[PDB]
Amino acid sequence: KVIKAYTTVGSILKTWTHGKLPKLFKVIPSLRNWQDVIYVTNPEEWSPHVVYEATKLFVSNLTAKESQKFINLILLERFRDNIETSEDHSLNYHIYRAVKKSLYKPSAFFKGFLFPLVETGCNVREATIAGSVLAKVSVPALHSSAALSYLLRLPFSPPTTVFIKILLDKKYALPYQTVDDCVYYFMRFRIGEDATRVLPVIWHKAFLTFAQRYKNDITQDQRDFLLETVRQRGHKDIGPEIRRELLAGAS
Amino acid sequence: EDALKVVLRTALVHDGLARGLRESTKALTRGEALLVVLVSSVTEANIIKLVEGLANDPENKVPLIKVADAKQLGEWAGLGKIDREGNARKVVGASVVVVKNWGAETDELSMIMEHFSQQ
Amino acid sequence: KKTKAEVMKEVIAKSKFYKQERQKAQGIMEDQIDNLDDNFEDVMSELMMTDLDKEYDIKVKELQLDKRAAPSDRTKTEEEKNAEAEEKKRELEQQRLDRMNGRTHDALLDQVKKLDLDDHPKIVKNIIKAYQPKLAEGNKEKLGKFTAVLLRHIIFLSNQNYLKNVQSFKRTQNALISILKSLSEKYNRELSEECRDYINEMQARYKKNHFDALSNGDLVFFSIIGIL
RNA sequence: AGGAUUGACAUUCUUGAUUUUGUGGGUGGUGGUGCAU
Repeated sequence: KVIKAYTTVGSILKTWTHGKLPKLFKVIPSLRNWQDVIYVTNPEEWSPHVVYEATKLFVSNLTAKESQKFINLILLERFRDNIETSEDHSLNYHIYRAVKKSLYKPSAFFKGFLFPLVETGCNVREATIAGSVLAKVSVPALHSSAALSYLLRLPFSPPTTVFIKILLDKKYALPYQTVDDCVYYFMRFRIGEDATRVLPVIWHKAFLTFAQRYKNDITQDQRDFLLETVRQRGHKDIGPEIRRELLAGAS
Repeated sequence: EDALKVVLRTALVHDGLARGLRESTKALTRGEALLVVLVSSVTEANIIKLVEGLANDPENKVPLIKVADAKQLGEWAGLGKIDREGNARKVVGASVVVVKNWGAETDELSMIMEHFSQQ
Repeated sequence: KKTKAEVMKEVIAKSKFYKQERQKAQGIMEDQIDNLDDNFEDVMSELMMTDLDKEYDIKVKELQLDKRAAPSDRTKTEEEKNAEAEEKKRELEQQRLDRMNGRTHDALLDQVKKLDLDDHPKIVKNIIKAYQPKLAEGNKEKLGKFTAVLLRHIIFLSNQNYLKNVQSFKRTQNALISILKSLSEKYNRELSEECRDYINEMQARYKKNHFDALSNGDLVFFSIIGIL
């Protein structure tokens, strides 16, 4: 039996304004019953300031097991509940900065919050919101290459594709697993889903902002099948720019 | 060197890398340290009293025929960004690697078994 | 009535917020001191003592195993690149009209490249520049120093002897002034001090001697500062 | 790791490459207005 001031913790931290933090709740990384007693807090009661400080301390105490302990049962769900209460689809600024401070540690972020966002109830609006808060702040380069590999292996959905679109306008320096990833993306989008799914201007801007300058380690057969991408999926945005990138392409 | 590469791949499955002096002595006083690759004669006999003392204590603890080179260990291993993948970065990182949780994958790891079979 | 109603509503509501803030702070001190060092009584009762993850770690291992790069930051069209060049052209024109209205320590460069006659200086100095700026994590005074001594080197070379290879000296000093201008288009604040110091000393040179303290390297000093 | 950065029990400890500094450079999307809602 815990000392039973967690009810008092929720009582203040529902109507917090500004000031300080509880010290048991601060040293709770180094007390072994932290999740078993945060169930006793039963924290459906919540505030922006305490969300900020709580995810600060949880990324401070974030590994794989702690990610599955807290963030995969209630935290992304509280993100989801607040964007289902925000009637303009207007997420709040403190909750934004809580997600930016969540994106600090890349150690368990994948299975932490990147997997179950596409799992249940995913719209393209919240997909672009999550992609843009990825585009604001720091991202791990090689872990994001790994992310691009498994998210392109993951099945086709416009939320996954707009995550790849924003993370491709992140403007990396392309490695070899990624260029093989994009060419077997082209082996994915062939005739295939070309009779089962339609890809308008959004996917056209995907390979258009790809083929802006993402061309550097590309074989002449790969130049051929990007020209065949253009030949089949001709939109109006194919002629001078993709011809120009074919002319200025390299080995 | 292929055994070092496949045990590096095993540590890249596990990824709980506590490659430090205080975490190493905590794993020394607890029952977790089983494969530590640590260079012996570098800095005025810094660690070789207690790690070799608890090595000669009756546990196996030594799958070591020769300690890997400290200049290239951690930067042929996994540490950092892309970090000069084709530019051959051999700068000193941690240079001490521990393999955790019984250190054994499936049947293609008989070479580490015959490594810590003998002394 | 509107003004007093708004002021009374805002004052009573700020007083409500002040009561909530002060009550929250007092309760925060009470709960913190009541469960901080007192939950070491309940820290004696009870204690609590990878498929897609490994696929992600395998892909991150392959990314750490081999990587490459992308060219330079953008891709630009012909007419858009011409528009940017035209903006730079008109910028330089109007700024010029508004202006018109209103490894090298003076011997280390020669002691380094003092083996061959004419061609080794160009390639070795371009390699010195591209070897300083590549791994230059702080090398700015080194940059300024070799710009200074390449100035001094063309000074004490352009009037030693050109009665040897005139065509080879012609192409190597055309190369030296062209590489000089293309790099010192960006670095004036180390170059100009040494130009002013050469002015400052050659004035004393002409003060001392009637004519025989004027080199003919002074002429190419005038021409390369006039082209810079 | 022969020590970067994260949790500080105020000076001394429970993290671990997300670093770090330079050398560069992209603007910053939590937007409305005409369409079949």
